[PDB]
Amino acid sequence: MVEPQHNVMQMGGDFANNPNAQQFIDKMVNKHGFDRQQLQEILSQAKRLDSVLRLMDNQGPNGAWLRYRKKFITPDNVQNGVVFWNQYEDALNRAWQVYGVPPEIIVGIIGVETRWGRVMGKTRILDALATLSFNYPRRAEYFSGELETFLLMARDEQDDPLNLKGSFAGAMGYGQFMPSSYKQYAVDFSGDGHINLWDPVDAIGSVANYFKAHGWVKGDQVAVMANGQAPGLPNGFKTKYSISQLAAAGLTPQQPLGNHQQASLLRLDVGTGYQYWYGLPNFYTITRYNHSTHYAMAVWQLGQAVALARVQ
Ligand SMILES: [Ca+2]
Repeated sequence: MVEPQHNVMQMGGDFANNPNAQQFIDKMVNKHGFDRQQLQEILSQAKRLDSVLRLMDNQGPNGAWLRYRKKFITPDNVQNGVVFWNQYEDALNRAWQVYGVPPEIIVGIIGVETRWGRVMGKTRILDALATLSFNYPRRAEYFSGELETFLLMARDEQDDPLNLKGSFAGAMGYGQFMPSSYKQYAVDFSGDGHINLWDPVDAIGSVANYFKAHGWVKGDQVAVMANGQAPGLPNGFKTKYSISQLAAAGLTPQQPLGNHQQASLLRLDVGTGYQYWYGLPNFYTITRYNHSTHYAMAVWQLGQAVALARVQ
């Protein structure tokens, strides 16, 4: 009946003779009460994906912004965004009330991430995380922490760890949450007692919670386009200047900046020239999801495009 298999100490598969896999198993048994044999059976089936390693290694004016933008803001995406918004309007309104994060932001995030569930990833999370944890020295510690959290998540939500699929980095569901984000920010917004990253209602609430946790200020402006050019100043979502310094550089805000006394200097390559913007705190909050000016600007404008298409 019961087979302890204490004598079965060596696993097969792609990670069969991997010291890192061995230490990881020891950590899981010692720290979380995992059964060594059960974990070896799971990891023996895990695959080392060289494509995952290659991708992790892989990461004017000529119209840069324009090319990036058109990958996301298209008639098909805006129309599908409208459908998702209307279909999950209650969840979106509830997220606005509970977290102060507006529907266009959540709709924009889920649209840029997975096109509202159409592209959620085809890689087994276990394969990606074991590959990155056991055969990638550069970020081995970070991904080992993710694999740990993933296996704990699977155990708790009662999922077979080998059934879940996602990105080459192990990101999951509608919002493409990493295991650590599931742990720190995912909420059971649907109220069934389970946190499911593949349930659009849960994902909606989880994205909203993530935003509020990262400082989203309800009702505050995201960014305001500037009149003028500021070629002498370094730009990017990480920059920071007082409104006074930006004015001295030849900029004026197209909309009143309220009480904001500083801002980041954003610059978009619109082909014919450069379009400068005053980046406000909420814009930076969007970059917390993906450290990129283009990313955050596309999330915001896609959400705006859907909001408008809904009014029609
Ligand atoms: Ca749920």
